[PDB]
Amino acid sequence: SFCTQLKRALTGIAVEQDKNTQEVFAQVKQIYKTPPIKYFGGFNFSQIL
Amino acid sequence: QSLQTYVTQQLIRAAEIRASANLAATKMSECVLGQSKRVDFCGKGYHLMSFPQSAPHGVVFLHVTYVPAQEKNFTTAPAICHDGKAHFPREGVFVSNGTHWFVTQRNFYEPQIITTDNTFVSGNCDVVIGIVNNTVYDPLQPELDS
Amino acid sequence: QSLQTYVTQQLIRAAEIRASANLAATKMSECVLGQSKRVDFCGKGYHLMSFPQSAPHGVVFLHVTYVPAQEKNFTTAPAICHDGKAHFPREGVFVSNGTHWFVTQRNFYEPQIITTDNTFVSGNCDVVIGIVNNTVYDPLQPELDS
Amino acid sequence: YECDIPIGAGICASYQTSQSIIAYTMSLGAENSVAYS
Amino acid sequence: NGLTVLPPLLTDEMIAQYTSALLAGTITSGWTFGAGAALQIPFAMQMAYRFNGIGVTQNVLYENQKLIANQFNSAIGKIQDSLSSTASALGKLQDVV
Ligand SMILES: *[C@@H]1O[C@H](CO)[C@@H](O[C@@H]2O[C@H](CO)[C@@H](O)[C@H](O)[C@H]2NC(C)=O)[C@H](O)[C@H]1NC(C)=O
Ligand SMILES: *[C@@H]1O[C@H](CO)[C@@H](O[C@@H]2O[C@H](CO)[C@@H](O)[C@H](O)[C@H]2NC(C)=O)[C@H](O)[C@H]1NC(C)=O
Ligand SMILES: *[C@@H]1O[C@H](CO)[C@@H](O[C@@H]2O[C@H](CO)[C@@H](O)[C@H](O)[C@H]2NC(C)=O)[C@H](O)[C@H]1NC(C)=O
Ligand SMILES: *[C@@H]1O[C@H](CO)[C@@H](O[C@@H]2O[C@H](CO)[C@@H](O)[C@H](O)[C@H]2NC(C)=O)[C@H](O)[C@H]1NC(C)=O
Ligand SMILES: *[C@@H]1O[C@H](CO)[C@@H](O[C@@H]2O[C@H](CO)[C@@H](O)[C@H](O)[C@H]2NC(C)=O)[C@H](O)[C@H]1NC(C)=O
Ligand SMILES: *[C@@H]1O[C@H](CO)[C@@H](O)[C@H](O)[C@H]1NC(C)=O
Ligand SMILES: *[C@@H]1O[C@H](CO)[C@@H](O)[C@H](O)[C@H]1NC(C)=O
Repeated sequence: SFCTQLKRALTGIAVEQDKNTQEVFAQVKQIYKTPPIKYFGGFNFSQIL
Repeated sequence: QSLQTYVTQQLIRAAEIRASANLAATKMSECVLGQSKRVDFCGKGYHLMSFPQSAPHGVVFLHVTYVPAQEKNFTTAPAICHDGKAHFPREGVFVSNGTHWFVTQRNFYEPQIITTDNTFVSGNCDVVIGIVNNTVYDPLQPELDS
Repeated sequence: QSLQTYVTQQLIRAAEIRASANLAATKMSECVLGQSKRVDFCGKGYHLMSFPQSAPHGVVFLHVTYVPAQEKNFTTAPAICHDGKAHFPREGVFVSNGTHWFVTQRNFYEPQIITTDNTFVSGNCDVVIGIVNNTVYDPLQPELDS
Repeated sequence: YECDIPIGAGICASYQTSQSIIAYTMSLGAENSVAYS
Repeated sequence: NGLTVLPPLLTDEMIAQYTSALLAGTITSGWTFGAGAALQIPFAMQMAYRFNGIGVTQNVLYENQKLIANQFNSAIGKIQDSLSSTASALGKLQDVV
């Protein structure tokens, strides 16, 4: 069962990659969004929004 | 054997990538969702905030930090004697420009008159090494006199 | 070859488990033996304390945290003019319920009258953007008058 | 809905109401605009 | 020869939505959205909170607000130029690939 355990290891790696992305980015409960007005006290976030 | 070599290399590299991803998750939690007191964790300087940006197979943090810019020399003193009492700053440092003494913040030169609000007394003036003689203004005195 | 495969897998998994154990030791040191300012390190919310419990091949942390519950809208202002002087809060935020102004904590609505103890002055009222006009109570005035 | 069985490229599957297997685009969460001024 | 690549579960648009949500929460609510419900606060006052958090009194922020905004905007513009000029910037991700 060399092939089966190689396949198992690769599947585990793939699932781990998905988990890594989920842990890094899905830290926010709700998808917030800024109001249509874009005056944040003089700071200009247009290049990152 | 070639397949086993490939899989072993992939496992080791995946462990490395998982360590990097855990670090990125920690930076997202601390730098982005809050302000971090840890030095050089969220960029060089005093951390103010951070902004995340996605990238192929990774993340990019824009760390906004505060860096002191233009420093000036001053003559400092650990404490100050007024009436045989040693006065220490509540939040700041005693500085002198050559003739007069002020109490300022420790990160931005904003000199102020040394009063009893800025300072607290502790003991006499025979223990502190490097203490200096200066007058500590009392805000209540003119009000009482008036 | 089968034995070598088993040993290599065990070494990689042991490295992963050691990383997890180091994380658990750090959480024991910081969450349990102290109070942590790191965000989301000792649970979601403002960390208060943590309690350890053993488990087969692992540990379980009960993180006690503080979560704000019922938020209310208020009209805020960066500073306040009384006599041509801008007043900033020592520890809190200026809020208004529509007619009157108070200074409160930043995490729990406990409004208080704006006095010279809650605030400090800095400069005139021509620099701050969004400053408002309100009276700053002076505690010493009635005592002097009496 | 929330992802139940990950299929990939943002597509997940679940067993829901008779009952059958349904495929959908996973939901990141409820949108919430903050009343900023 | 049997070697294939599986697509990631989260598409790039979903990652962009996640980063956008984090950014909007940070901008409009400070750090309050990471603890409980997002509590709105004017951005200047949030930056004054940060200045208090690094040991600088908030009147420094309020009296230098335009200068600080200009410095932040210039730094963002320089980040833009650095990314748009130097092709060999994202070394680590390309190394992984
Ligand atoms: C925020 O920055 C962007 C880009 O740095 C500004 O957009 C520029 O605006 C000027 C004048 O309107 C145009 O000539 C440029 O072509 C714009 N560039 C881009 C990339 O759009 C934007 O105006 C800034 N925000 C504010 C409020 O000034
Ligand atoms: C140190 O600082 C003090 C306070 O600012 C200076 O005293 C003032 O100096 C100005 C001249 O720039 C005079 O117009 C004021 O009348 C002075 N005030 C008092 C209370 O004396 C002092 O000159 C500074 N010393 C040096 C060497 O720069
Ligand atoms: C600060 O002032 C005090 C008193 O104004 C000085 O103490 C005097 O020191 C001289 C010389 O040692 C003695 O002869 C006096 O008897 C002391 N007077 C008192 C009331 O203690 C002190 O020396 C001054 N500090 C400095 C650095 O000059
Ligand atoms: C805002 O808060 C102030 C202070 O609590 C309120 O003023 C008081 O209102 C009560 C009525 O609930 C009166 O009995 C008091 O006499 C008021 N005190 C003063 C000093 O005026 C004010 O009504 C509140 N405004 C709103 C719109 O709720
Ligand atoms: C806060 O109060 C001050 C003074 O009570 C106001 O300043 C006056 O503004 C008017 C209109 O611009 C001028 O005609 C007066 O000469 C000003 N007086 C002084 C003493 O400066 C100020 O406008 C008030 N703020 C707001 C927002 O109404
Ligand atoms: C303080 O004085 C020393 C004396 O040599 C000088 O070398 C130094 O540059 C001064 N500091 C500043 C900030 O000018
Ligand atoms: C504050 O007012 C806005 C105005 O639309 C409202 O949407 C929001 O729910 C209010 N906040 C609270 C806590 O009620």
